[PDB]
Amino acid sequence: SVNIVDYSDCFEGISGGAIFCNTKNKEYNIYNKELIETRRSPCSTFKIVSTLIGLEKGVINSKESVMGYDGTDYPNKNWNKNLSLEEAFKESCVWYYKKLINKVDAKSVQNILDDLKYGNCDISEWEGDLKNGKGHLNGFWLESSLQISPKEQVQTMAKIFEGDTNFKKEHINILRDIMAIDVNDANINVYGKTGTGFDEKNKRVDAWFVGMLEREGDTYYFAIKSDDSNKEITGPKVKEIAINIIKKYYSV
Ligand SMILES: *C(=O)[C@@H](NC(=O)/C(=N/OC)c1csc(N)n1)[C@@H]1N=C(C(=O)O)C(=C)CS1
Repeated sequence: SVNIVDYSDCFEGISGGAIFCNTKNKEYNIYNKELIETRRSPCSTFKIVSTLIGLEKGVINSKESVMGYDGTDYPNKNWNKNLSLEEAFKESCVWYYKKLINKVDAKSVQNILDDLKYGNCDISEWEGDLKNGKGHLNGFWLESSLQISPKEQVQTMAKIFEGDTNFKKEHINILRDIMAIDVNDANINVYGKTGTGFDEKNKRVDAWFVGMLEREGDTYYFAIKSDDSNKEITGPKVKEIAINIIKKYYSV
């Protein structure tokens, strides 16, 4: 049952949409359908999938795993160290995940995205959007060739976390561990990942919060996405919108 809902009150005037889906039943809750079906760059929400890829290929092994920091200077102080998978994920550290993915052959990534039905599965622009001048701080998942809709994000999440892929449960559980977020509410478990990008073509943000909600035996897989024209609208902002929706509409 697809129910069209209105979560405009939690968006505080920001343009976007949301999709929550419970697979135990078939409750699909959709705010702004056109947007929910529209493919965009996943941005850093792809770090959910790239983490599983690195674990599956044995590039990394646990939430402590390191990628061999070489001392390069970065403006974010937390990038300037041999950080663990948990920290790189939570800091959304780009050099860590770029080095990780560049240890995997492209055909393995193609096959994994295909299996996950990950949007357009287009990794043709492997090095990413080089015209932004950022060089090696780029990749196919950052405002580049790969694109996925909020609906497909939710479907991918459900496939992964319901056990419907060949990824090892041990690796799934590492992801659950590092995806958990503190929502000041112990009656629900919230997991997710932000993403932030700007579509220079359309002059709109791609701001994401994608994840899952556990609330008394029921699990909801969700994706919240803004396409606002205001450049101040980021992943973290959209995560706050997501948390407001969860507290207002997915409590009990
Ligand atoms: C993933 O989406 C990352 N975003 C970027 O690569 C950006 N790089 O440019 C500085 C970016 C930041 S603002 C903008 N228009 N582009 C990392 N993920 C976000 C996130 O998690 O939402 C961050 C919090 C840090 S950057």
